[PDB]
Amino acid sequence: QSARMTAMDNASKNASEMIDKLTLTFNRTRQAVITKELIEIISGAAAL
Amino acid sequence: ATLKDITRRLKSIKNIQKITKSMKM
Amino acid sequence: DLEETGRVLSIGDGIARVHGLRNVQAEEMVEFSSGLKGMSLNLEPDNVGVVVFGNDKLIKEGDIVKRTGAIVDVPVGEELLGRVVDALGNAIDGKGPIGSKARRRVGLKAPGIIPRISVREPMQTGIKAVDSLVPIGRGQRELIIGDRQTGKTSIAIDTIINQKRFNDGTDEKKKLYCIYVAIGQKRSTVAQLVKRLTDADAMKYTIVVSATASDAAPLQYLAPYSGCSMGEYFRDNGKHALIIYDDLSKQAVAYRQMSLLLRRPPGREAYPGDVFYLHSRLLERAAKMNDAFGGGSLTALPVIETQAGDVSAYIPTNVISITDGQIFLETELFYKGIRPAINVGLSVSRVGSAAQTRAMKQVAGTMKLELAQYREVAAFAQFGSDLDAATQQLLSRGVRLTELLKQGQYSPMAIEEQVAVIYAGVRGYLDKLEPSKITKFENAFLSHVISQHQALLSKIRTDGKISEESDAKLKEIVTNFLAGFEA
Amino acid sequence: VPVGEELLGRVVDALGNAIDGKGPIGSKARRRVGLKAPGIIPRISVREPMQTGIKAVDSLVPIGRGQRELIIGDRQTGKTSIAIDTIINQKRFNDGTDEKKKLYCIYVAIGQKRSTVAQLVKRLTDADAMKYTIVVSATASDAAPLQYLAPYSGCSMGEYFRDNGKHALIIYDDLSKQAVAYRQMSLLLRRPPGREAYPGDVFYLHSRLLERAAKMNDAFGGGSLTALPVIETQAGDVSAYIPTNVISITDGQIFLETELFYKGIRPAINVGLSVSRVGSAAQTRAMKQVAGTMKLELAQYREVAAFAQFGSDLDAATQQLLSRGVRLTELLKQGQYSPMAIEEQVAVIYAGVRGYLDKLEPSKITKFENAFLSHVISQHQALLSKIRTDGKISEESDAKLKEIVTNFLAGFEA
Amino acid sequence: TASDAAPLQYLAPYSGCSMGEYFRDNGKHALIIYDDLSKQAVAYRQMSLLLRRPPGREAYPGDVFYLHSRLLERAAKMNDAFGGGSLTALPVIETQAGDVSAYIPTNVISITDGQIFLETELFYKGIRPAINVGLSVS
Amino acid sequence: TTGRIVAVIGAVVDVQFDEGLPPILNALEVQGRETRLVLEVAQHLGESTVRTIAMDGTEGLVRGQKVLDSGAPIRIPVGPETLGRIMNVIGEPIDERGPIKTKQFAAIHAEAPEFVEMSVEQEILVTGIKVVDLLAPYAKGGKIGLFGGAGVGKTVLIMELINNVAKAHGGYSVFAGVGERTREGNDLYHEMIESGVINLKDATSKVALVYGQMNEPPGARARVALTGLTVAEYFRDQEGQDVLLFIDNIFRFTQAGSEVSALLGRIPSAVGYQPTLATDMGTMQERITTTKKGSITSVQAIYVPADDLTDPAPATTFAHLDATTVLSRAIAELGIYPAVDPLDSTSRIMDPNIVGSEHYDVARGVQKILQDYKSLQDIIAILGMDELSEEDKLTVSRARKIQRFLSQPFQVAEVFTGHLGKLVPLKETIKGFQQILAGEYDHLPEQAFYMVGPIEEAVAKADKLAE
Amino acid sequence: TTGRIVAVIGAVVDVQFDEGLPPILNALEVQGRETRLVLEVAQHLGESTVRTIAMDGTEGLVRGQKVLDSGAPIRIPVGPETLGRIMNVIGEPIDERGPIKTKQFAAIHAEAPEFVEMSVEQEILVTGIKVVDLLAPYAKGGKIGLFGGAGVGKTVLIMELINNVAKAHGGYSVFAGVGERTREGNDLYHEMIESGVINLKDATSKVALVYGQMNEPPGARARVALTGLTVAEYFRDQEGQDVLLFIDNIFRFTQAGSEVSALLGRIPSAVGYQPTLATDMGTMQERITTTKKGSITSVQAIYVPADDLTDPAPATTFAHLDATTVLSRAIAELGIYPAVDPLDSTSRIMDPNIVGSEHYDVARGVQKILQDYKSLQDIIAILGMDELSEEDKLTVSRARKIQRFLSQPFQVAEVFTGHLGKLVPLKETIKGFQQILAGEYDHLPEQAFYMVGPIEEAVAKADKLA
Repeated sequence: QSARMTAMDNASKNASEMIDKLTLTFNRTRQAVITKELIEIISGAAAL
Repeated sequence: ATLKDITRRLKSIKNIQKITKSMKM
Repeated sequence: DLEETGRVLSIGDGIARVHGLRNVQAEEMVEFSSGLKGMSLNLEPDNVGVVVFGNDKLIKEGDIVKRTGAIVDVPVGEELLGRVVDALGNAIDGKGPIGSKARRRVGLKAPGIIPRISVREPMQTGIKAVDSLVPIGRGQRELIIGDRQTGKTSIAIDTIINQKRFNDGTDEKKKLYCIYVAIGQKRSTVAQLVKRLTDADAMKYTIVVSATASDAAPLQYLAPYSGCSMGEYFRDNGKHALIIYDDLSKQAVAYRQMSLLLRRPPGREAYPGDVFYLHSRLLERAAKMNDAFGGGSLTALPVIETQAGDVSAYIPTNVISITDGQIFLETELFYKGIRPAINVGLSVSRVGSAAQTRAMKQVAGTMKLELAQYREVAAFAQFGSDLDAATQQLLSRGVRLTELLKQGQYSPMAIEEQVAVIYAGVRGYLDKLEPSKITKFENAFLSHVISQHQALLSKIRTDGKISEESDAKLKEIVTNFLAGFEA
Repeated sequence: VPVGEELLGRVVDALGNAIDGKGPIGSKARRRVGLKAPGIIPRISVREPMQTGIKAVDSLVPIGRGQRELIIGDRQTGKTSIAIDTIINQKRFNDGTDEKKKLYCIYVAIGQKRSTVAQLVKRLTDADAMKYTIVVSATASDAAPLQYLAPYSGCSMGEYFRDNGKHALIIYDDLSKQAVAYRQMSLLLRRPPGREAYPGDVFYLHSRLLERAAKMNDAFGGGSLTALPVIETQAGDVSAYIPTNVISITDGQIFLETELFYKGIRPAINVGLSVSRVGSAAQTRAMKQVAGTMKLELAQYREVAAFAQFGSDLDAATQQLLSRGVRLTELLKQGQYSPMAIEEQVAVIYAGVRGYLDKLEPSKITKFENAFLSHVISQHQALLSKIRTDGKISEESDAKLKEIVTNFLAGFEA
Repeated sequence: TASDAAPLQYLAPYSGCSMGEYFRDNGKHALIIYDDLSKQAVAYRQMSLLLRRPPGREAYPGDVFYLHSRLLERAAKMNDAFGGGSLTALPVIETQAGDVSAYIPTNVISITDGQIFLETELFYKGIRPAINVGLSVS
Repeated sequence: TTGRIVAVIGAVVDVQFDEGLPPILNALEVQGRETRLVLEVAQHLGESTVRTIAMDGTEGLVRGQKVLDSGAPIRIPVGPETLGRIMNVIGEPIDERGPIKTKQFAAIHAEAPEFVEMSVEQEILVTGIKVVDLLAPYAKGGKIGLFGGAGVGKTVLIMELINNVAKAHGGYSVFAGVGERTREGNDLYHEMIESGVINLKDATSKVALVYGQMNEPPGARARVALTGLTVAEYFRDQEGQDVLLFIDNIFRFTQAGSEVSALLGRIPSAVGYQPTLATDMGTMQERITTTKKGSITSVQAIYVPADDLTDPAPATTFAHLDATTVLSRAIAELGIYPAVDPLDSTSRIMDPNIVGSEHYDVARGVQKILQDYKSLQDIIAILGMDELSEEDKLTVSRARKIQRFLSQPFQVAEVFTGHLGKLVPLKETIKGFQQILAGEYDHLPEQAFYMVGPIEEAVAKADKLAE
Repeated sequence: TTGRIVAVIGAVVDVQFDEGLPPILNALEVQGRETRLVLEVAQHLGESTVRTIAMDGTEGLVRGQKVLDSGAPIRIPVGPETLGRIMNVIGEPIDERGPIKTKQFAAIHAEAPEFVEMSVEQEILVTGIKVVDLLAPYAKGGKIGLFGGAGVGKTVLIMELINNVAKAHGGYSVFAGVGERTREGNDLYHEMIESGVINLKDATSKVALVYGQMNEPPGARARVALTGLTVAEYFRDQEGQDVLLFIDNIFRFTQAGSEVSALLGRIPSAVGYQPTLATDMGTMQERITTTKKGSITSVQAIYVPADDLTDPAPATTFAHLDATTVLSRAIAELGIYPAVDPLDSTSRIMDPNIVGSEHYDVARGVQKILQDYKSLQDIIAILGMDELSEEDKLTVSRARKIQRFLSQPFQVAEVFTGHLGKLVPLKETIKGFQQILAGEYDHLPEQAFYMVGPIEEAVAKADKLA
């Protein structure tokens, strides 16, 4: 019971950390897709 | 790195964290 | 004459570039030889970029364009009821001309800040989840948002159907005329839609403005304004009106298409810098007036289609940011059996209880709370190898309350029927019942009280709340019915 | 451009000019680089196999003549190797008598590096394969328009054989660098960039080309053109726009993964994601007989192998499924430059598919296949020549085979 | 500052650098602090988008690395034959969410001769200066 | 009128007329060519110059070349003598069997049926495919869409439907190949013949064919669907018959347009698409429809670029359908064919009032459990399965078996599966699932449920596997 | 000067002048229109033509229409007679109480306080709110990020601050609704009225309201925060008070900026915002400070897009914030109000070198205890409240006393709570918490501290609670 407690403390703390990282990775990606998709539109439009 | 996949992973880790914090207590 | 008329310099992709027309005003309706109309959206130094309202096969270089001098206005008032009209108010149900006296202008400014008053009258949908946890009041603007096929239009339809309870009634301050705007939809869908409404005898109090898939961009663009005007005639005249925009996503696309073809600058997702302003000026025309102005109202149910649940994409962000709350639908929920797919945790009603009845509040309130509580623990269930009976309790209330929010389509309920059923689980009566049976219980339980007990419901209704008496009567009614039920 | 038999064994640039400084080409025929592919009426369903020499491919994603099969994967996952082994495997028939079984090859290098190509034509020479190969080279320093044209050029040289009742095989290595060339040429002409910066017609750029690989009916010579275009993915992402653009033109794909490669699975063919839209119609009956259901079996194996990466109280039907899956996976492994003969493939797959190896240790399997194949090739060429000849596995051959494997296997596990 | 036209924010670091250069050039020793090169970069990008130059990674113009290399190459240690003087630059760069891989941060790391990364975690936990001793370098 | 070519850039050709400017949509014929080259007028640039899209290769055209206005949009031979034949974008036989002697000719461009012409009858159309039938039933006269990225089963699925439905259908069928593989039109033609749906000797042909494959210039690809659809509208209106329309693949119509778009001088909309995508799709999709005159049962294959269902094209097409079959490479990858996604496929008739509550409760019953299992997947992945409630490890069981029972060996994919094709009747389907859901087979092994027709084959297969 | 309209494209009007071209930023009036149409100038396209952005619908304009250079940027009635009135972007009345009759007019586009006007020091501005003043002290002239929205007392907190600024600093406040929902403004109006901050009968209004409704074109929702700014600058540069500026919400300011930018055809930058995101913000934020004459303090409602704190809009904004006031629904649920979060809310000036060691230590004392208790919270519920030490049981007790002592009755909510509002002083605040930490009231009971002002009241409530 003391080892399951310890193991589950860690697991839970790793999870949260993973959560915090994926979230930040998500926003970086979200911003780059918009920027990326918009530059693509501008390039096409300017070439005309 | 797909907003879809990223979201899929967050989904399953938020539950893990929840079930895992419970098991600790 | 280059002052009152022009000549087409070039025509393509539905954009006409007219030379002349020196006197046209911005957004003025003009006419091409062939008879086609067009609206002047770009008044440039050397030309007028005209938005053609139809097939540009009928326009050639040199065609003569003349001004109408008139700005876009549409038919309005009570004769449109039970009719199917295009974005210009023309009848498309082939039932004969609309006998319209008054004509209103499609784009007008929303009623200012002074002419209104707090949204206070309930706008009932007949959907328990909505009516108890995401209350809509008259004058409110509540968005229905979700991915493709999640149940969005069904919410609106059940809502429209539901108003017959008051439209067949005598109290004229409870009647709500309905307006359904279909933008970018295929004609078979609307045809199917109007059928379902006819079959429920809701067309009598409904107007259908339809700008479908094959109608030129500009008509799809306008549709929502021209439908808005129609609903304003009611609002202004001490009458109440409900309007459904299905969808604002397709109209945004229509607008983007003209913007880019007129070559205006494109921003994120290729949307023009004024796309936010296109919806805000539309969704603000919905409001609750003051008695000084007639006390009339205009409630709006705008639909936005998200993608892969990206509520932060551009258009979903604007409209969420403009409206008073959102009903969020989800596929996962839908396929898990929760229909309607309302995600109760993320849905909202800025207006809130200011729009719930005392009867509902009497129940809505504790339900809202045990649910929020379940939501905290829910995830544990499936691995709850040994949870204390404290939380094990909330899981049970959790799944039963959830089963009570379920609902079939085309069968909106009377506020009194909803509280009677909600009372049942909220009070704990279905706690020992099997989750698998709540759907069956309610159905039959409600069949029973709608049959045998129309005097208690009439009380609840009238007294507007659950008296200590009716409370006791319900206790017995459910404790004897339940006994019956598990025999 | 120049076209015809004179080019065989020669290295030409994107216009036909020799670059092996071995003299002028003695060309008598010419052909427009850009000709529409033969229509509906002039062709006949792909039915003759195009043997690669690679079990994994010839058994799971069969290639027939007139077929277009794509080799796709990240840098260094082995895409070119598939193509070389294929060119080399053709000596078998080319050194033979039958002219219908012969296959002339064309290898188009695009955007590649001259020393790599030089390395490439060396190996082909050392394998005595140049004799039937033409190499159109449009490398890294060649002008964008040469790199762009190169594929159409090489195609036209292949149609010469296709339109004359002969058989040709063309490798477009790779169609990724060509797209870049096209993109460059195109932007410099001021044509508005489109999705991902490429011309709005990059699909068209490749469809037009690959539609030309085809099987003509006897009314048109019965000749054919088979294409093996290569495309480079990034971060093994096959859903990518270009990757799918090309996957939606060819008659299947061979997807190579670096994960599998590092793991020891070479070729790194990803069973599940690779396909052949020709199916068994491009397979000999011997092969169809042994590998008829193997593909979906291995797909279903990869799944459960994942579903029990935790031995979840697993029954027998799935323990058997995992036991076959692993053994079969080892047999599909293969080294380089040693294309096997069809009957050789049938012998070894046979052993696995029939369960005779379900009790051998996975680690043993590779060694066993070298031992076993040795035995049958040396001693039993009568069974190999019959399976090969009849082209099928008769009831007695199937009985002579059961006998050999089971007994050799036993002596083998002494 | 925050209210001066972008061109002035853009210019500012070059001017200060020239002032530090007088000392470097005369056997003297100066210290220049560019706070921050992050905001100078956005000022220059505003200029570049307004001039219509192709926006690239993070909408930054293709020459933002040079905006910085030219500037920071001027910090330097002369030898005796040139005065022995020197210019030391401590440029500041602001990362978002501790992301040191972003375009601008990386640019600048590929120019200077080490970094001093301060961590938010450290800062709250009470370690200040919030220096990250493993990541930082000289 | 006679115009001259002034500029050639790919599939786009600009023409200058001296007198009389051909209206937009008009077809012009280029003079001086071994083969017929039609140019569709796209725009009036002004200065009596029109911008047009070529219906074929532009090689060898010359500045100054002559061009005659045909005076009308592309018009094709329409009528019963189109059946058993193979046509072009421009209506020319391409089967080498001589002229198509029709009484009439129709212009491929036309307005879509009015709102008062719509019909609302809704009859389930049984196909024999477990998944479709169970969960996303097709409807007679309805609009059906098969969505899928490259190589996931769109065409094979269209192939088995032609077999299980087109073949018994008493009425015509029109199969329009839009921008797909030439090899494929040759496979189908010869299959139609070998099975008598196409008769080369008599007038018993029950299928007309129209083709504008991937080896064509954007222009042809932007119009074949129109030609195809036009042939079909004739049998709907002028004969009043029950038509079956197969289009593979309608995405190609939209990709065609995006390919010339820039040469038409337009600022790109998002994802590279042209700004008129939706309207371009609308005026077309709105003709592919059942009316009071006749009935069309359209089965359209819909390509999904980069596998992204949100891509402006696939995304814009959902609204035009009454039933949708979404295929997924993630399912296919597991060897589950047809690779339909059970939680992303829908039908407008999945209504208790239309298919019945037994049909409906099973379907939804199957979907809940697959959803329930989807959610657990990522979690037992890491945390394993021990901690799960026997209640929850039974749904993992049943789900995995259903997942399989949903696969089926198609009769058009024996070359693929090495299994004889099975066609299951609607009641055999409903029942089979009803029992799995009921716990009536928790003893048989999953594998017994993979690649089989009716539930009895799963029971038999268990024994065969029993050893 | 009289120009003509040469082009009208949406909300962008081009005007050509024959003699005399208006400088950039000037306001032009369109001639012959039912209502006032102000066109702000944005560029000099060359050839005597200016490119402007309309401040209202251009519907109906005609090429050739006449335009009169007002020879100056948008100017508005400034001063006392604005207090309690509701005003437009171009300083017009939208409350229908007749003309805003002031003596001075103030152009909205103004530069900011030269360096030599800057104050050189950091001073806390006291509001009288125990949480705010104890853990996240506002700063004079600083900018505060107010997080949290509905249900959590946002509008009552905005209204108590107003009142408390009038009370303790004799300073007035302005309210700029940038992109306000017409429904919500009218509701804000009557709510201030009912609580008095606005008085329609007398001249005791302590707020002037400036509105930029959501229907207004980009340019209008773009400038209204400047207009509100103009007004506030008066009560500082003309009457040297300590004004309060409320911009609701700071995100719609930025968005309005992008719309305007896009309309002027400029290439967007990262994430689609304007190339000038940082300058558009800086030219406004910087006018908010403490000059030698007085100071403007701004409470800015922040909306974070995509919950992404590194999104360019939000990220830029924090560059200027000196503190955040996080309203929390969770706290509210404890009944605790103001529902400010004592651990999530922050302030730049919480430095002993600025608030002084005492203040700094108490604050850091309150938070740790609140943190520790947070830890135990998990234990208590599961393993039950008792392995708890003579020590662990004290941290809880006090923490729970503290949590309550941090709540408080607002004078704004007297018409409703039937209770008397409290404006606790900074001194009283630090002492209060000092002692609880100290252990001086450990004997007192929890509920003695719920909804009271100064600790003295915690004592007396205990008495009445026997």
